[PDB]
Amino acid sequence: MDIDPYKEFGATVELLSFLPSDFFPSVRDLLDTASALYREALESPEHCSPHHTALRQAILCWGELMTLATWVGVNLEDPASRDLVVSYVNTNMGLKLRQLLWFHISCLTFGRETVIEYLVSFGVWIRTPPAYRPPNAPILSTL
Amino acid sequence: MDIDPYKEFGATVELLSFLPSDFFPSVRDLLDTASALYREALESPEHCSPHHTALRQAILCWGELMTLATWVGVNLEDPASRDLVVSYVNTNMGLKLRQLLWFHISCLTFGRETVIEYLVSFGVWIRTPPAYRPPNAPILSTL
Amino acid sequence: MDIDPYKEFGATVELLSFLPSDFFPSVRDLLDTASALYREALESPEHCSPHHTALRQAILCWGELMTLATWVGVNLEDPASRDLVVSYVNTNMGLKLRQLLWFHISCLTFGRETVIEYLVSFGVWIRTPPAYRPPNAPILSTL
Amino acid sequence: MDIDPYKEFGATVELLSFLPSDFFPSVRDLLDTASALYREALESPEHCSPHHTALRQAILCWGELMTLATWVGVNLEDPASRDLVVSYVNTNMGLKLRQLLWFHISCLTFGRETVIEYLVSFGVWIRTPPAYRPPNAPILSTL
Ligand SMILES: COCCOCCOCCOc1ccc(C(C)(C)CC(C)(C)C)cc1
Ligand SMILES: COCCOCCOCCOc1ccc(C(C)(C)CC(C)(C)C)cc1
Ligand SMILES: COCCOCCOCCOc1ccc(C(C)(C)CC(C)(C)C)cc1
Ligand SMILES: COCCOCCOCCOc1ccc(C(C)(C)CC(C)(C)C)cc1
Repeated sequence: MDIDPYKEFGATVELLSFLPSDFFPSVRDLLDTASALYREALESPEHCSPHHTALRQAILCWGELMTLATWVGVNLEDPASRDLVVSYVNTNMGLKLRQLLWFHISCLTFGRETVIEYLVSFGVWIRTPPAYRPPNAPILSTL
Repeated sequence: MDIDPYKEFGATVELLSFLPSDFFPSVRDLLDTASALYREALESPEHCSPHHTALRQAILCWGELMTLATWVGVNLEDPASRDLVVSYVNTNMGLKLRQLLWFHISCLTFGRETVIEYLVSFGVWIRTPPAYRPPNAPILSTL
Repeated sequence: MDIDPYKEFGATVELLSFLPSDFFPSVRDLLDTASALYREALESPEHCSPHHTALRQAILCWGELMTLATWVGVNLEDPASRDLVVSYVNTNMGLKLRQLLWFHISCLTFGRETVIEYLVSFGVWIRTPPAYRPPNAPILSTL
Repeated sequence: MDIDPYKEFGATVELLSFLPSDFFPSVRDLLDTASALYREALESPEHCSPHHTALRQAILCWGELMTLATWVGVNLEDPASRDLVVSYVNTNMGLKLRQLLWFHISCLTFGRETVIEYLVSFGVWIRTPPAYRPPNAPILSTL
């Protein structure tokens, strides 16, 4: 259907494309963060939060994609096709996955308000000229 | 990580293994069932339930896999590899997807109690050898 | 008819006469800013604000100008004339559109008072010669 | 942004498509009307009405387009391209413009109710076959 993975949380794809795709960390970094910070809660038998629910489902989908890529590397013979499939996965699906993981982890960590203000401000910043914007890029911090 | 997509709700992959893989409907059937019963709630900007939160993500994963299948059929010149990939997707990932869709649509339509009692009773029925197995299997119903 | 697009809002062309050309983001940047912050309201059936009204009208004007530029590229056979017209559009009309979009977005974001005080101070700064002004311009930011 | 310039006022492009293109008066006539009736209010420093705001923006866009046409006739030497650009501007853009100006002037002058009723009634008239189409086409009047 026409489902937006962020609108039940108060965001939208138009608001997360408002940031560059070269901004979002790697899938490995984000999954390591998720583990480190919320493993006991994602492996828990509790609806701890919708963020946790969505994050579980996304981690499962990524695991199945990795299984697919390994199965490809094993079975498929044409290296061209194999590399092409694996690259498509890791690039397009990786970008989507890490936008979503960033959103969820960062909301869990800072706040929906904080994260949305950050999106707005960082987009406006990277769109503003340097001479008239602050010189240092915005960054989220618990400290 | 080791995430079970059901223990958040009160089930396990071992409890749903009571049902064989030849049991679950097709993805078309289940997505149509969802579009019939819960479309407006899935397209809604509300955490109506964890079942919705999870079913949305599952539907998005499936949409991305279908997009992948089309992109493959287009951008791959080895029909053998193309067919292999599409078949793997639609078979393995479809089986998992429809396990999950079945669980969610059922616990949304009937409830945890009914669904788990159904799984137990169907395990009884299907572990029972056929000489003593009634024909009237357990069939979820509001009637 | 001797109309000023800001007099209705409490400003003047002579007040924004000082902001340079290098101060305003690109048209794409500003239109994306709008689409991300106020799309649900601009596409709304409500007079949410005079800023919204003006901003809708400006967006439509720019759309018709882009349509013109495309029609030119398609229906003119003198590359010189085509390039000259498209350049004029994107440069002069783009500058005016940037000025206006900036004013409206900035007011909606910060406030009429804040924006007008920023304009006063920025004029004070840009009228001073560099030998006597601070080197870093004033800054309007949410951060 | 998919914006409808009449949706914030209570109309649509499908409701105004009832009226043909050869129905709307000339830009000269409509701007003369606007002057005569609302010059002091359009030149005013007040959000007198959303119609006034929109009308100001439209007049400004038309002025910039006329400036473009003049700049063209001056700089551009290729008569073919010059005439093509000028005629495109006038015909098509002025069609859009006189739609908009008609709507706003008419609403300001008569009423939202009167204008929407006029649109539906002119639809009735123009859909009626000629054998039963009265020659006294509908017309807006305060008498
Ligand atoms: C191939 O079938 C074997 C049986 O699978 C059951 C055991 O695995 C548990 C199911 O786990 C998942 C994992 C991922 C998914 C999602 C929602 C991510 C969808 C999918 C399969 C499209 C990737 C669903 C169920
Ligand atoms: C190539 O990247 C383009 C950027 O598109 C991002 C916006 O598109 C919306 C899609 O949103 C998502 C995000 C994540 C996902 C999940 C979590 C289901 C995982 C994925 C990408 C592995 C299928 C699906 C859709
Ligand atoms: C060529 O005309 C075909 C008619 O198509 C109808 C389209 O829907 C109506 C859109 O109405 C307008 C009216 C004015 C305008 C602006 C304000 C941009 C003015 C213009 C035409 C001077 C650029 C834009 C759209
Ligand atoms: C060439 O740029 C110079 C800077 O502008 C100096 C005058 O500024 C006044 C702004 O005037 C306008 C006029 C029209 C417009 C509209 C909204 C009609 C848009 C446009 C420029 C696309 C025609 C915007 C601003």
